[PDB]
Amino acid sequence: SFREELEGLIQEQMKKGN
Amino acid sequence: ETRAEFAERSVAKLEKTIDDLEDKLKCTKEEHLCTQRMLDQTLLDLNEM
Amino acid sequence: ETRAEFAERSVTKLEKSIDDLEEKVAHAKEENLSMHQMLDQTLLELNN
Amino acid sequence: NVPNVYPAAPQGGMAALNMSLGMVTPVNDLRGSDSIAYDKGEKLLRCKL
Amino acid sequence: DDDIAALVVDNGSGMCKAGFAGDDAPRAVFPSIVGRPRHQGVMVGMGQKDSYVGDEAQSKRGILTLKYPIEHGIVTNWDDMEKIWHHTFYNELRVAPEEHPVLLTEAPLNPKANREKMTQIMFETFNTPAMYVAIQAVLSLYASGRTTGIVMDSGDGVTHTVPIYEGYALPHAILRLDLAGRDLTDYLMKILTERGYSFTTTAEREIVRDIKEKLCYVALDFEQEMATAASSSSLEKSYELPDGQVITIGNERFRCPEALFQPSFLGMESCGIHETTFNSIMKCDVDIRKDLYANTVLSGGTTMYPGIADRMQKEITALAPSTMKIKIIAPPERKYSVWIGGSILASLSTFQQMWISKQEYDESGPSIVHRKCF
Amino acid sequence: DDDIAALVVDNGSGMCKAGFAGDDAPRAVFPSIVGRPRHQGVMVGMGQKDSYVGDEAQSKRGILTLKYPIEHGIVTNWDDMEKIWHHTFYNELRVAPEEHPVLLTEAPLNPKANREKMTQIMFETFNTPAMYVAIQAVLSLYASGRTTGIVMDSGDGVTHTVPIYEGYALPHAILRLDLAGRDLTDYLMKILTERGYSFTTTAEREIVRDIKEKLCYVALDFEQEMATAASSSSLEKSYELPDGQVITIGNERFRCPEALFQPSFLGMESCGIHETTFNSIMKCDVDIRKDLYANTVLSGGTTMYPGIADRMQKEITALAPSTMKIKIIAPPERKYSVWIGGSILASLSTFQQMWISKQEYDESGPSIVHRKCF
Amino acid sequence: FSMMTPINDLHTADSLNLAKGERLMRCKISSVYRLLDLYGWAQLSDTYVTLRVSKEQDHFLISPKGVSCSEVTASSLIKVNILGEVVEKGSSCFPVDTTGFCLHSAIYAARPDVRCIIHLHTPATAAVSAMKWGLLPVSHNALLVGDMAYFDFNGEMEQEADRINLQKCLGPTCKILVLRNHGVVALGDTVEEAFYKVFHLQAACEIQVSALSSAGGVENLILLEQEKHRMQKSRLGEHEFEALMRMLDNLGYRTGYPYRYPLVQEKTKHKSEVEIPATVTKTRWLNTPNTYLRVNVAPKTTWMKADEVEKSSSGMPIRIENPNQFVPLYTDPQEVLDMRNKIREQNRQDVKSAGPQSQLLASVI
Ligand SMILES: Nc1ncnc2c1ncn2[C@@H]1O[C@H](COP(=O)(O)OP(=O)(O)O)[C@@H](O)[C@H]1O
Ligand SMILES: Nc1ncnc2c1ncn2[C@@H]1O[C@H](COP(=O)(O)OP(=O)(O)O)[C@@H](O)[C@H]1O
Repeated sequence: SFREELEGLIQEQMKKGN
Repeated sequence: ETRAEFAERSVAKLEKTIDDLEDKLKCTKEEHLCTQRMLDQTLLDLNEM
Repeated sequence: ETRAEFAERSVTKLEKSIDDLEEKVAHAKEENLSMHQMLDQTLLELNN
Repeated sequence: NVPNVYPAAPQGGMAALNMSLGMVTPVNDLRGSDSIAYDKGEKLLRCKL
Repeated sequence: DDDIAALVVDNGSGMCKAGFAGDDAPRAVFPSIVGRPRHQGVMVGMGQKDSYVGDEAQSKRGILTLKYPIEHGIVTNWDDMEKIWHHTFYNELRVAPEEHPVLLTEAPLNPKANREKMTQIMFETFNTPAMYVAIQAVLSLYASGRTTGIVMDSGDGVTHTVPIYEGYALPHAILRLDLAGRDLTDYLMKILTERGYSFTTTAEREIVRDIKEKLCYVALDFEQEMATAASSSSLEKSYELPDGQVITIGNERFRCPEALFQPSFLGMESCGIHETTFNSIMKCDVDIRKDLYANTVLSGGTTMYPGIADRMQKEITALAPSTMKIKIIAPPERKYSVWIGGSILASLSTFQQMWISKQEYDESGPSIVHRKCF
Repeated sequence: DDDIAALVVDNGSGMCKAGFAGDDAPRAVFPSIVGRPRHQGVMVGMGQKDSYVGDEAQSKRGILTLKYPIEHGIVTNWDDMEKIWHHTFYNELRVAPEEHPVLLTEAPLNPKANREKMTQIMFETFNTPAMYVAIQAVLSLYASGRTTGIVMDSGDGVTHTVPIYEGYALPHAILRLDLAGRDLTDYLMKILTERGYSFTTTAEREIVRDIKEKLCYVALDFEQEMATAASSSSLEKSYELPDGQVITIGNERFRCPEALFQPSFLGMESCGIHETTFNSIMKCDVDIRKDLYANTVLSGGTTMYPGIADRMQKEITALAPSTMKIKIIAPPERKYSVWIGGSILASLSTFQQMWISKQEYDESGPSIVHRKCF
Repeated sequence: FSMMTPINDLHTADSLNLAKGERLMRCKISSVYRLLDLYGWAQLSDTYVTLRVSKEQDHFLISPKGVSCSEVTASSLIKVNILGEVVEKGSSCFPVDTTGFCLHSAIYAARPDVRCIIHLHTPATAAVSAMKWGLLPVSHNALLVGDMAYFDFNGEMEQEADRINLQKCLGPTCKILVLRNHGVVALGDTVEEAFYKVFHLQAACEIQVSALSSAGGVENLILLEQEKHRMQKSRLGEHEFEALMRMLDNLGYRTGYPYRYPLVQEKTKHKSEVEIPATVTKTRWLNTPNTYLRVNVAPKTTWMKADEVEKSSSGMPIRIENPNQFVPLYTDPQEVLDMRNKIREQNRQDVKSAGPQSQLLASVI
C-alpha cells in the first residue's frame, strides 16, 4: 500500500512539474 | 555476542508488542473524556428536568 | 559482553514496566465499562 | 462562530442552506494524515459518492 | 548485478556514505577529508603520496593538515571534491560510474550555481548516464514511513527544518540555521581551554570531536543540572588521550550541546532549534498544524545526543498551545536515515521517469537541473 | 493658537516624524527602533547607556539587538513607546509636552483598548493639555486638496485602502492587507540567498532595506522582463557593502516588489493590491463609483518604487468597466503627506473645538476619546 | 446580510412564568415555524400551528398576529386558555388578535389526546381540498399518511352549532382533517409525528396534482388499494426531526431540542506497520573547575584547595544576567581623554615628582 502510494505521488510530481 | 543477539531480537519483538497497548491506552482516555462529558450533559438535563 | 549485558537489563525493566502498564489499561477499560453502563442507565432513566 | 448563512429566495431555502453547509463543511475531509489510512482507489470513490 | 542498479550517495559536510539501490545498508561510510603532508619527508624508496584521501587520511593524522572540502554545506574546493568522489567510486565501491546512474542529496537552501557545478563535473568527467538531486530532509520523512510532517535535519554542516504536507514540500516555510556539529566542536575546544587543556591543530580538533561523541548529553533542565554539578562531583568522567594522558572534563558535558538551544553562547543572533521549528510550524496554515505537531521527526548526526528528545519535547510543548498534542519521532538509526530514504527513491518504478538523460544535458547545458529537479 | 503651536507627531510603523503645526517641514524624522547591547562592555570610562533609541541606536548597529515597538500596526511594548515618545519630545525637539497641544495619527481600524491606552499614556505621564487622534489615511486626502477619493496607504506595518466621501470614512469598505515593506525586505533576503549572499542578524536587515530602497523597480510586464533579464546583463547593477564588498543584484530588482501584486510568492492566499482596491470600490454604492475611479491617491512609504504608477494604472484599467475614467494621482512627497495633512488640520480655527481638555479626561477616564472623537 | 436570529432566546428574556416542559415546547414550536418558512410552504402572518403544554391546564401556545415565520422566536409567542383570552402576554409588543385560534380550540375541545395541531394553506393542499373527489391513494406518501376525514368549512367557527358539528365529523380516532376550499389540518400526539404527517401529506398532494393534471381523469392513475396494504424505541417521527435539529444546530441556530440519541464524531486511525512508532516517554555562565573552602586561622581568613580526593564539588557556576555589568552605567566620555592628556603632558613638561612616602618616615622628622 505505502509503496504504490509513493508510486502514485511521484506520478503527480511528474504531472505537476511540467 | 551470541547470547547478545537473541536478546535484541526478542526485545525488539517486545516493543512492537508494547505499542499496541500504548495506542489503545490513547484511545481509552479520549473516549473516557467524551463519555464523561456526555454523562455530565445528561445529568445536567436530568437536573433541569 | 558489555553491549549484551546492557541491552538485556534495559529491556528487562521495560518488560517489568509493561506488565505494570497492562494493569493500568485493564483498569481504564473496566472504568469504561462503568462509563458506558452508567450513561446507558442515565439515558434509559431520561427515556422514562 | 458566525457561519454567515447566505440569503435565500422566497422559494429557495434548500439551495441556500445547502451551499452554506458546503462552505462550512468540506466533503473531502480525508486529506492530511488520514489519506494514507484509506486505499487510493477507495478514497476517490468515497469522494465521488 | 544482472541489471544496472543506481548508486545512492549521501554527501554532507562531515562524512560521505555510498551504497547501491534497494540495499538495506550503505557499503562505504568514511569522513570527507583530504589531507596533505606538512613535514619534511626523507625516506627514499618507501610509500609517500602528495595527498591522502578518506579514512587513510584520518589514519595518519600526525603528519597532515586535514582540510574539509565542504564548508557549511557549501563546496568551496572542487578539486578535493572530485578527489573524494573518485575515491568513493573506485577505491570503495570499485564500480565504474558509466554503467550505473547516481543519486545525490543536497541542502534545501543553497547557492544556485552549486547545483550547476554538481551537474557539470558529474556528466563531463565521470560520464554518468543519468543523475538526480533531491533535498536531504525529504528522504528522512520518506524513510520514517510518513508522508506528512515536519522534519529537522541537523548535520555536521548546517541545520534545517522543513515541513512537508501530503508528501510534497512547502518552500516558503523552510527555515535554515547555520549552527551544526562543527561549531559545537569549536565551542567545546574553546571551553576546554579554561581547565588547562589546550587543543590547537587539526588532529586535536578530531580528538575533541571524538571526546564530544563519547561524553556529552543534553540536560532536561539547565539551571537544576548546573546546581547539581555545583553540589557534588558525580558528574565527572575521565577520558584517556592517544598520548596516554587522562583528562577529567566534568562540568562541560552538558554545556557544549546547550549551544543548540541557546546560541547566545557563540554570540549569534539567531535563537535555538526549538523555537526555530516552532516558527516554521507557525509560518504554515492553521488547518495543517495539527498533523505537524504529531509528526515531528528528528534526523542527522547532531541529534544523537542522549536526552535530546525529552528536552526538545518539553521546550516545544512549552511553546505550543495547551490543547495541542506533541509527538517527537526519534529513529534509532536516524544518523543514516537520509541515505535510507534515497534507497527508497531509487527503487520506485515511476522514478525511472525522473532521471536526467545524458542527451538532455547535452541539449540543455548545465541549467537543466533547475527545471528537471524539484 | 498664536502663542503655542500644536505638536504634529506622526507615529509610523517604521519611522517617526515630528514638527510644529503650520510649518511646511517636520523638524525631526528618525527610525522607530530601540536597541539593547548584546556584548559585555569592558571599557570603564567611555560610557554605556542601558538602551539606545532612534538614530543613536542605528549608528551603532553592530553591538545592538534592534527591536521595533510597533509590530504589524499593533503596539507590542508600551513602555518602549514611552521611551520613543520621551526621545521625541525631549531630545529631538527640546520642547516640553505640558505647554503645547499634541496631534496623534492612527490606523483606520485599531482596537478600542489601543486608543484608550494611548490617551491614558498621553495624559497621565506627559500631562499634555490637549490631544487629538486622527485616521492616517484621511489626512493624506486633505494634503491632496481633495475631499472625495480612494486612499491607498502602505507602510512598514500594514497596507490598507479606504474610501473617503466629503470627509467621511466608510467603515464597511475599508480593506486591509498584510503586504508591508518589512515583508518585502524579508523576501529580499530569501531571494538574495540564491546568489550566495547570506544575511541573518537584525543589523543586516537595515542593509537589506537600504538595498531595497536604492536598487528596485516595478516591471510593467513580468513575463517579458524575466526573458529580458535572462537574455542580457544590462539590468545588473552593483552595490557596495559597508565592509567594502561588492554585490551584484541582477535579476532580483523587479522580483522584490512583485510580491505586492502576486502575494502567492510569499505563501499568502490573499489577493493582490490591485484586486484589493478594485474590491474596495466594488463594495461602495453605485453613485460614488464614478468619482472613485476618476479620483485615486497613492500614499505611503512603499509606493515610491519607480514604475509603480503605470503598473497600477494598467492593472486597475484591466479590472474596471469599459470607457471608464481612470487616473492615478501620486504626489512626489507621498510618504511625508500624513504629517502635512496633520499640520493642515491643526492649522484651522474651527479645529480648536476638537481638543480634549485635561478636565474632560479627568472627569470621564480614558474612554472619553471615543465619544469625543468619532 | 445575517438575517438569522437565535430561535432559543430564553437567555435574553429573563422574565415571565414558565413550566418545566415549557422551554422544550417553545423551542419546538419556534423550530417548526422556522422549518415551515424555510421549506417555503408558508411565508406570511397567520396562526398555523398550535400546541398544548398541559393536558389538565390547557394554556395553548399560539403565534402573535403580524409576525412573519422567519421572525418567530420562542419568547415572542402567546400562551392563552381554551376560550382564547390572553393569560400570558408575549414578549413581542404587537396587537393581539386571537380569532383564528378558535378553530384550533374547537378541535382541542374535540380530542383530548391531540397536542399538536398544524394547518396548511399551501397552493397544492388547497387545490386538493377544492377538488370534489377525495384524496386518491396514488402515491407512497399518501399510503403512508393513512386515514383521513372530510369536513365542509364555512370559514368561521364562532357558532356553537359549527363546533358541535365538527366533533362527530372529525371522529374519535383520526389524524388528518381536510377543510374543503381551505386546506388540511394534521393532528399529532407529539410535534414530530404531526410534522411527519404534514410533510408526507404535502409531498403526496403535489404528486396527486401533477399526476391528475397530466393524466386526465382517474382511469389512467391505476390507483392502489389501502386495505390491501394492511434509545428505547422510535416513535414515528423521531429520527427525521432529530436530523433536522442537528443540521439546524450546525447552521449556528440555537435550538433547545435535546437528543435521545446523541452523535459521536471520531476520525479513528489505521495502524500501519511501515510507520515507525513515536517512542516518547539572557544569562551567561562562567565555570570554575575547583571549589575553595573557608578554614579558620592556625585572626586572618584562609581558603582551602579541597582537592578531588575529599569529594569536593566539581563545577562552580557564576551567572551574569545582564551585559556591561563590569562598567558603571553613568559615565562622561571626555573625562578619560582629559586625564590621559593630563598624565601625558607631564612627560612633555618633565616633572620632578617622586612617589608617595610612608608616614613612619614622616613621624621621625
Ligand atoms: N553518537 C553521536 N553523538 C554525538 N554526536 C554525534 C554522534 N554521531 C555523530 N555526531 C556528530 O554529528 C556529526 C556527523 O553528522 P552527519 O549526520 O554524519 O552529517 P552529514 O551526514 O549531514 O554529513 C559528527 O561530526 C559529530 O560531531
Ligand atoms: N525612497 C524610497 N525608495 C523606496 N522605498 C522607500 C523609500 N523611502 C521609504 N521606503 C520604504 O517605506 C518604508 C517606510 O514606510 P513609512 O512611510 O515609514 O510607513 P508609515 O506610513 O508607517 O510611516 C520603508 O520600509 C522603506 O522600505
